[PDB]
Amino acid sequence: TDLTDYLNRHYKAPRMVLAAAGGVEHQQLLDLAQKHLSSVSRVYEEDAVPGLTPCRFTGSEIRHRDDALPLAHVAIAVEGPGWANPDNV
Amino acid sequence: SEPEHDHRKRMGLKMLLMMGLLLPLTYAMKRHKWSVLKSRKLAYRPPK
Repeated sequence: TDLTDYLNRHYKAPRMVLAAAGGVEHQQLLDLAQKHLSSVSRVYEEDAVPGLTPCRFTGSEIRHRDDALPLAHVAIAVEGPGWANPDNV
Repeated sequence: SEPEHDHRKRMGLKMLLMMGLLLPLTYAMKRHKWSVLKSRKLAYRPPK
């Protein structure tokens, strides 16, 4: 039931990219998408649009001390800007 | 016996005002540099 609800809510039609790269042309791929991939969801089923909230980055430190391991892995990071910010480049 | 009384009390209230100014600064610095430690929660996950 949980997987059914997840596939009904998050596998909607306007959140899918059909991407093809290689020896294909766009007209045949568009005809195939019209034939096979038409009418995925086209519905929200509760009139409740799901969205995204900005998740805050907080400074903290997690130390998983386990001294029987041969090597130690440490990752230190700060907050990145995002996808749409050009300064990532 | 005390020709020093007025100047001693002058340095007394100067010391009192300076100490009351500079003690909460070091107190807040100590509270910051130990509140990095007092927020630490520890967990034990044995393999059972």
